[PDB]
Amino acid sequence: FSASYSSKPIQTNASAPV
Amino acid sequence: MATSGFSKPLHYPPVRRDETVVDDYFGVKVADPYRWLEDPNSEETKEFVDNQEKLANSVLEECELIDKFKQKIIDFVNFPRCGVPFRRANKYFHFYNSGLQAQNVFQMQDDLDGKPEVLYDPNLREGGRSGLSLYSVSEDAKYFAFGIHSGLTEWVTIKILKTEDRSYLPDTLEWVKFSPAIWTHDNKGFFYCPYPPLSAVNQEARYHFLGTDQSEDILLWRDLENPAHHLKCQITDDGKYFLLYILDGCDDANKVYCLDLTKLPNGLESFRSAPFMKLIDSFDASYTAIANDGSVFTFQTNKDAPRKKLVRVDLNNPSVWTDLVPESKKDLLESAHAVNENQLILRYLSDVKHVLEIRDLESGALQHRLPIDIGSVDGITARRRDSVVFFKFTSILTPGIVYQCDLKNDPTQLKIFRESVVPDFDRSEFEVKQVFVPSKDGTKIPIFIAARKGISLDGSHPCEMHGYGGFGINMMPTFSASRIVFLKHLGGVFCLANIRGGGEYGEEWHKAGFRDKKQNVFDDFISAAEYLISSGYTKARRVAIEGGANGGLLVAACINQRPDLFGCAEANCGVMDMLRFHKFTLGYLWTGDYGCSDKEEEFKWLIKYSPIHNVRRPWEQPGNEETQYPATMILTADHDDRVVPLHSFKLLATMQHVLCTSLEDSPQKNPIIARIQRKAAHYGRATMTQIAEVADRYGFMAKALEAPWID
Repeated sequence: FSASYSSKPIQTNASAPV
Repeated sequence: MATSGFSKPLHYPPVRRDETVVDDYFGVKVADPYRWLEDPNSEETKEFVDNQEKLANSVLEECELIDKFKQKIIDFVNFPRCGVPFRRANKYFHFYNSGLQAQNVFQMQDDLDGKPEVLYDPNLREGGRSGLSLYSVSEDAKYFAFGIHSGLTEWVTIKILKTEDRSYLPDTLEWVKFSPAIWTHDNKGFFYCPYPPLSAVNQEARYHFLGTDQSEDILLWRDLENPAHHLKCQITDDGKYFLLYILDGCDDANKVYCLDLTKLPNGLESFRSAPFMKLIDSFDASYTAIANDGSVFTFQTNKDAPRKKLVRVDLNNPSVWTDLVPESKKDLLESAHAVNENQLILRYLSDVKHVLEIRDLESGALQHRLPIDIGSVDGITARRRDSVVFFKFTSILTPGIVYQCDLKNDPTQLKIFRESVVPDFDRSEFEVKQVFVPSKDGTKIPIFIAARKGISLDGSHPCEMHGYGGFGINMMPTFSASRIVFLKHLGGVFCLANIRGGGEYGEEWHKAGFRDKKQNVFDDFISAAEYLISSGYTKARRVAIEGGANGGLLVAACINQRPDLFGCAEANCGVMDMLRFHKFTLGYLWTGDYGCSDKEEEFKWLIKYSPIHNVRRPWEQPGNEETQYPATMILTADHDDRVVPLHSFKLLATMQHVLCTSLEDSPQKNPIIARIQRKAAHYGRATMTQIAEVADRYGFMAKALEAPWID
């Protein structure tokens, strides 16, 4: 499995739902 | 009960204007006095960052709730989190965090309730600055391929460990960004998609044999005539076909090339571009392979189907495509997964709520329908051979459930496999509802509203609204610990607005908020704020808006257009120069959604909302003499390679100039600052680093909205 939405201008396997 | 707001006088630092930089765009002259900020290495740009950091620190020092927010966020996120497990051979794998680890740890088990063994712990490398983005386990479960960052660039190095003893293989694969590692069923190696050695152009598809140097990897595909085409790949569950997807830009459209691995005389060594069957050789539509039975493939597609559908085609008769599951007239088919040998799990989005359907793979017939509560289902990773499907559910008030659905033995039951619990939080005191509000053109905009149960709709509550609005991205009401602090300890109302440009109602929803219609996105967001005010949740000046990247653009355009509606604005790594975004790093991939200023028709759309070109003093408009910009925080990492920080810096300089430093006694009293994270990239910040950012953000918002702490 590898990173989704990779081309798009978007932020956010995050360590924590801060 | 209002508190005191910002009152200390602000010392805005001097920022030089280059008055000679003027560009002509089709007869329109556009000045760019902060052009020099586009060079991150100059002493002047470094000084600008130092000066803005100093200003931001002085303002944040007056936000006395930052420490309270920080400790409460820490307390609310301090709970163990188990990711969705996936199976290889007879081993299970998942991510785990005991609650406050910098990054998630990758674990392996012999059974679902057996002792977990740590396979890779990112916390041991560079204090857990970065976590894992690429993780891939071989079919026999003997090898684990994973991506590590070296420094602050987006470039990843792939390493491989043996799961038996955690020993590293010597193999190292460089010049990877977002490539998967797709294993062949012989366990001899994997496909991956690197870039050539020294920009990210001319991406290749390669095969790496275990035990060899990268220089020996087999070339399968490249296209020097189309350097900007990028690649994704996949192997079928039977191991027989390698699928290469070719994409152009950000559009949801791709080619599909199919390579039959069983027909190769001496396996992949036979190629020491390969002869692909070019099933789809245009960019007309999206296609994702779901299953195959020999040469008969099942695809998800948006071809003549803005809400998507499942279709079937035989590679031996590739002109004849047949609907398996027709396009719904109302609901988006978000994803589909073949499971339990002969079934499909379909994830539909129905008015921004998930619905899972179990269907027969051969006939497409509906067997069971499972509506999901407000929130999000994701991470369905089960493969065709697996009889048990796992997935994750999260919501504004639900931190995380891993559900299990055993399709063989109990297919209608979602069983709780793991359940996260927020410490010292009573879910039953709060509620989340969905309402539909009119935009300017009448269009129904769904919003989610979260608040304490039984609040009076008297306009007194601080309100935070979040949106994105672009790129077909679906904004789901997922769990955030900081949001719970806002609801509980600031008496907040939280709103998530599903504006156009997203994908929530399919491709027509996306297209109604892109290119010439990008302004619809901002109108939708504004309309949602107007609803929250008219209905009595809040008032203008007690509304905070927040968004990141394309959502940072959303925030900046809305405060330019309607500064009177907002009390606080927080734009994280926003795209702020819409005339020049295409010139930096991967910004050129976004011209599909935005257009490009090199074409006159598109320049004309862009100039009307480009944030750095639309900063105007609101108090100079008649009847608006009491209006100022909201207190504004522009957040960015100093080395964001996705959205270069020059965007943020140029907006900050422009706002400070137009509103504050170009006048001797400005009506603009609300602070305009940047929070610049030092030594940070775009990708996933460590737990405590992220908490520090979010605490700063909420402390600033509390002070800007004059909202007291409760507790």
